[PDB]
Amino acid sequence: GASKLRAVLEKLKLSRDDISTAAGMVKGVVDHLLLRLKCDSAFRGVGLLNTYEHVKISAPNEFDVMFKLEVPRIQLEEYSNTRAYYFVKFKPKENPLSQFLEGEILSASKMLSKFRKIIKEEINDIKDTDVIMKRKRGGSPAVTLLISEKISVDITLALESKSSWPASTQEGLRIQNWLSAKVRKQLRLKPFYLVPKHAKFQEETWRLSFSHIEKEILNNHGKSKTCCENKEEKCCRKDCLKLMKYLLEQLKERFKDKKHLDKFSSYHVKTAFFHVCTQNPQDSQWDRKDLGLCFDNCVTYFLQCLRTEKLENYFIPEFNLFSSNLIDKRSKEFLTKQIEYERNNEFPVFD
Ligand SMILES: Cn1ccc(-c2ccc(Cl)c(CNc3nc4[nH]c(Cc5ccccc5)cc(=O)n4n3)c2)n1
Ligand SMILES: [Zn+2]
Repeated sequence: GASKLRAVLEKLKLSRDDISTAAGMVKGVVDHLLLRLKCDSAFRGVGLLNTYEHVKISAPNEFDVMFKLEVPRIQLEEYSNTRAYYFVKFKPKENPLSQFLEGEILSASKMLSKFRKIIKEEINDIKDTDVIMKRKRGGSPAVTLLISEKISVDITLALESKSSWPASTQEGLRIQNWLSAKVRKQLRLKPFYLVPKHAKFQEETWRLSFSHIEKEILNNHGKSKTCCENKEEKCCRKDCLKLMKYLLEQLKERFKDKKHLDKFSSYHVKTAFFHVCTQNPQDSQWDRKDLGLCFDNCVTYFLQCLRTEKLENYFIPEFNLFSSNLIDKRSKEFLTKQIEYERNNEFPVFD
């Protein structure tokens, strides 16, 4: 019941709070890479996007960092009505990414090749730690590093644009009735990001990225400004999200051997959870004592998304993350049956 859910959260918390040098070993290797990257004229603006960055909770030795780089005077062209994938053009100063142009369009291929080369140069330059660099599965993540053992670090490269968000976001981020119109504008004044990624041959498109929004909302998540600052206003929003990510991660681990769940990842969970926040904007709909009901309502909504094959991207509402062409009926049905079994049995995977 809600009692088991609380126990799971307690153990997830105790794993987080424990003394770990892995952060230190990773920060040591990352600060090395950021400096050597800064010596190359093409990557002088590079910096960490966010100064606990883990894709997984069940694998804590696995880190995820993102190197932002501003590209000002930026021009974008929507690719094939995908609403999310774009060509990156420029606008008479010397563009420091000149070596990376293939026509007017900036090449992700070229730019990642110099990215990896510099990082590959610096990994063999470190004598303190034995760091192994893996090879190009995709491009996002750009580089995977194995520090000592058990420590793996996925470094993604991302352009930054400090201009208005593209017009396909106009109806997105629908937090007005929950966090307010004022906050929605504040957020839309923040930069946006682009990371390399193909749609489905190989065009040179970039996918919009909003990696920096979630932490802004998670750490100020109530309709009330004092939500979760006193005993009278403890809510369970953050606990519901943790549980949903942990449920998905434990199922992916359980069924890692077959491919059924490989198409799902925690941003599907986050998308669905924040849609539930939009549907339920009042802090009183997330009272701590209703953890069991609130979480069950998150599960149920995510399942409805699976069965109906509709999960609208939080930022670009016309982009359906669960459409037929992205995830086949069979995978969604398999995830549906796993989660429904779990719920019918008070989640044995949480143990
Ligand atoms: C990593 N991946 C793989 C595929 C995509 C992707 C596909 C299509 C579009 Cl249309 C986009 C659009 N861009 C985009 N959408 C999100 N959604 C969240 C999750 C979230 C929701 C609500 C509040 C906070 C966070 C995280 C994130 O970083 N993004 N980035 C992203 N991304
Ligand atoms: Zn709260």
